[PDB]
Amino acid sequence: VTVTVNKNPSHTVPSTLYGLMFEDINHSGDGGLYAELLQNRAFQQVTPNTAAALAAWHPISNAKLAVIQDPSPVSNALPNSLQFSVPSGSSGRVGFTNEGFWGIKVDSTWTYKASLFFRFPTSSSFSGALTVGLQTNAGRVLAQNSTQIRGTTTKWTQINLELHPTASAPDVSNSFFVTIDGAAGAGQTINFAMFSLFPPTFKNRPNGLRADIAETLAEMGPSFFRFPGGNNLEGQTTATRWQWNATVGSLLDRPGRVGDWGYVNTDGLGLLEYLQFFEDTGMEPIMAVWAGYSLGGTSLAENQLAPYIQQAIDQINFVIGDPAKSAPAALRASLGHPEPFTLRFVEVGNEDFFAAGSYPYRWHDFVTALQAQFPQIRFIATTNAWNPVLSPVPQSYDVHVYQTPTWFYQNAFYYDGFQRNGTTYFEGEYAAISTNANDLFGTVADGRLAFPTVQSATGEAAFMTGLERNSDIVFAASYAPLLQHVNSTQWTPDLVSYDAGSVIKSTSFFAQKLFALNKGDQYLPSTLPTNGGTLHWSITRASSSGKTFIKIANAGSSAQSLTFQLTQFNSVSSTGTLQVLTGPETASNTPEAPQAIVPKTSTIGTGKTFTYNAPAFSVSVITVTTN
Ligand SMILES: *[C@@H]1O[C@H](CO)[C@@H](O[C@@H]2O[C@H](CO)[C@@H](O[C@@H]3O[C@H](CO[C@H]4O[C@H](CO)[C@@H](O)[C@H](O[C@H]5O[C@H](CO)[C@@H](O)[C@H](O)[C@@H]5O)[C@@H]4O)[C@@H](O)[C@H](O[C@H]4O[C@H](CO)[C@@H](O)[C@H](O)[C@@H]4O)[C@@H]3O)[C@H](O)[C@H]2NC(C)=O)[C@H](O)[C@H]1NC(C)=O
Ligand SMILES: *[C@@H]1O[C@H](CO)[C@@H](O[C@@H]2O[C@H](CO)[C@@H](O[C@@H]3O[C@H](CO)[C@@H](O)[C@H](O[C@H]4O[C@H](CO)[C@@H](O)[C@H](O)[C@@H]4O[C@H]4O[C@H](CO)[C@@H](O)[C@H](O)[C@@H]4O)[C@@H]3O)[C@H](O)[C@H]2NC(C)=O)[C@H](O)[C@H]1NC(C)=O
Ligand SMILES: *[C@@H]1O[C@H](CO)[C@@H](O[C@@H]2O[C@H](CO)[C@@H](O)[C@H](O)[C@H]2NC(C)=O)[C@H](O)[C@H]1NC(C)=O
Ligand SMILES: *[C@@H]1O[C@H](CO)[C@@H](O[C@@H]2O[C@H](CO)[C@@H](O)[C@H](O)[C@H]2NC(C)=O)[C@H](O)[C@H]1NC(C)=O
Ligand SMILES: [Cl-]
Ligand SMILES: [Cl-]
Ligand SMILES: [Cl-]
Ligand SMILES: [Cl-]
Ligand SMILES: [Cl-]
Ligand SMILES: [Cl-]
Ligand SMILES: [Cl-]
Ligand SMILES: [Cl-]
Ligand SMILES: [Cl-]
Ligand SMILES: [Cl-]
Ligand SMILES: [Cl-]
Ligand SMILES: [Cl-]
Ligand SMILES: [Cl-]
Ligand SMILES: [Cl-]
Ligand SMILES: [Cl-]
Ligand SMILES: [Cl-]
Ligand SMILES: [Cl-]
Repeated sequence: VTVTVNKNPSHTVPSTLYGLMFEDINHSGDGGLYAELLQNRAFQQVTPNTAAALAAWHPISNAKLAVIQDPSPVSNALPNSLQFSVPSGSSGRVGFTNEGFWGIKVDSTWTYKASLFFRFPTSSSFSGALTVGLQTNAGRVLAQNSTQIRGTTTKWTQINLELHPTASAPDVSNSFFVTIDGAAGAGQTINFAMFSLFPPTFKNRPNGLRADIAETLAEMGPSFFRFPGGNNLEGQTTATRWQWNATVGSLLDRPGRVGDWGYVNTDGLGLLEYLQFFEDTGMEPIMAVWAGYSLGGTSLAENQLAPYIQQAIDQINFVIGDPAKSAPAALRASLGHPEPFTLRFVEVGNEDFFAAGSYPYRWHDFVTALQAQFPQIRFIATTNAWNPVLSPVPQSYDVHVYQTPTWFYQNAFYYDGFQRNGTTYFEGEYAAISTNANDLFGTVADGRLAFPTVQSATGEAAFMTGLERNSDIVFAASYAPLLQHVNSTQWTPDLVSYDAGSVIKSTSFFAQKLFALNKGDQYLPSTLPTNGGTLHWSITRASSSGKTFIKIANAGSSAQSLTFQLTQFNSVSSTGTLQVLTGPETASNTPEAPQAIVPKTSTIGTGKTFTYNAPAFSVSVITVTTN
């Protein structure tokens, strides 16, 4: 096919076009991006005197463990303690282990920071060392540190010790431990709370993020981060919704919450940790606020909304407010960040097409109040576009689609027929999740993708060529979900997978990275692809350099050739770069073969006329200079 490129740009490509969608799913927060290594670190939101309260915790030797509702807790936000007792007639190391989130990576080049709180509920004459460390799950110590404690310590006391392993472990089958000498400790009871173990973090931020995951997200070149949900924003009930103010300040004041994916969230990854990550990566937020609906189906009545509207104003003031003018803005300053953060976009709710009966008054009342406080923010509606009719008129809508790979190439012209009437569209969640059109959300046996495939990535890439062509009205787009712990999964496929030790970049990750890193600010019109065909392309140009990015998705089973005609331009470079992602249709990156499918980069001859043979199931980028 001959593709003639117009030397005259039609529109500017928004700076925000490609970004990330985040919620705590598949242990993407706790156990994922948040660097904390201990699971169930503070017994948040568990029922005392149950086995489930002791999740991830195990005795060493004859230790007796129970999670209790502490008559004197370390904080009212953390009402549960671990009650540790050593039987009389004991000797040798006695204590407990934390198995982590299906392991702990022990690396000799890393310094770890361990901490815990303890007290003796009854004053005793105990005198001896409290040792913390890292061991193999077989029981051999890889790193340790200790401090002297006394049984007269009846007040809650924090212990802070560093750990230096000298060996890396051979695998991630390792545990954190806390022990005393069982002879010195025989008959003793100690209450413990609020445990923590951190590795070195991204940009050395206190309470920060896991470095290999954070660097992988930065490598994609994203322009925005949508957070904190997603379903995980909404709660099962009004009482279980995400609340900003429960995620800020001391870890002793963060109660945690049961999220929407079966596990407790510590809220250790809270609002200030998010905002610091954006500052550290150059991403801007698309921040959601809770809008009066929860996933059990309850809408708050219109006359019940006012306190929830004020809580959304407080959340925004924390991000952008003048510290002299509000308590939340003064709180951000008191936490070490008096400058406001960037915030241009706020999403009102999540998937309110499920609650469209009440969204018109929830939208009206939230946006009337929030727009008056923050005239400079763009508020994004979450119902289906224009049905129901909202007031005030939304400037933007969030559109989600999960479909087959074939649907994505067949619908690359989704936005071409939309009116240009001042509304912008956010593709806030998309993915090709299954080859089964009639059971998309089923099992792997019935066509669900365990991991993205070359087929799914090339379909998504065809759909993305249409997002770019229509970027006069499409301002932003994010694959979802972003992250997956391979040992605790509620949804597949996901963009980036990991275990306690390593990260797997999917085919879909490489497609997102190829699109986001090779994006100009000028859209160059070209010959239109066939509407419903397998072969798609989009051309953009960097106004300052004349770098010209030709993106080509062949989502079909046969090779196709393209003849590019750039004879309108004054000058085209004699050479260009080629970046290709291709492989067998059903090939995936997996924990067993994590680099099965990776892009190949080369340099090719180009000029005003050149030909490219797009392999079956491929995503290609050709970069030339034009003026
Ligand atoms: C920008 O341009 C867009 C596109 O033209 C405008 O979008 C239109 O907005 C109006 C409201 O402002 C919508 O009108 C409502 O229409 C429904 C009937 O919907 C059905 O019929 C439509 C043809 O009329 C059709 O477009 C619809 O298709 C959509 O939904 C289906 C699935 O549901 C989907 O398959 C399609 O792809 C579309 O997504 C649908 O089949 C009608 O019931 C409404 O009447 C109620 O509300 C009005 C106004 O308050 C009231 O007077 C009535 O009494 C009643 O209460 C209402 O007319 C129209 O559907 C939108 N069109 C599309 C394509 O979405 C948009 O308004 C423009 N914005 C600006 C800023 O100008
Ligand atoms: C995050 O912030 C949200 C707000 O955006 C917080 O949620 C709000 O929590 C407050 C405090 O719980 C709650 O306000 C109370 O509503 C209660 C239940 O309907 C009222 O009973 C209560 O009035 C009493 O307490 C006030 C002081 O808190 C007194 O000033 C008042 O006179 C009342 O006093 C009686 O009751 C108390 C016992 O509480 C007693 O000491 C007195 O002697 C007297 O008997 C409050 O007004 C809000 O309704 C909640 N708002 C929302 C939107 O949910 C949330 O808790 C924060 N989370 C964290 C972790 O900090
Ligand atoms: C045990 O932990 C202590 C407390 O973290 C470590 O002591 C710190 O070591 C660092 C690096 O030398 C110093 O900057 C801190 O000032 C020390 N703090 C205190 C309070 O002493 C000690 O290095 C650790 N020991 C081992 C063997 O790992
Ligand atoms: C976490 O998941 C990983 C990846 O699936 C598991 O490691 C695999 O385990 C199976 C079953 O033993 C083996 O056949 C594979 O060789 C393992 N793969 C890799 C890449 O190591 C791991 O066992 C899981 N961990 C826990 C604690 O369940
Ligand atoms: Cl032709
Ligand atoms: Cl022209
Ligand atoms: Cl120009
Ligand atoms: Cl039980
Ligand atoms: Cl368990
Ligand atoms: Cl043992
Ligand atoms: Cl015993
Ligand atoms: Cl006993
Ligand atoms: Cl030691
Ligand atoms: Cl020391
Ligand atoms: Cl509460
Ligand atoms: Cl205020
Ligand atoms: Cl398919
Ligand atoms: Cl399943
Ligand atoms: Cl075909
Ligand atoms: Cl072929
Ligand atoms: Cl020439």
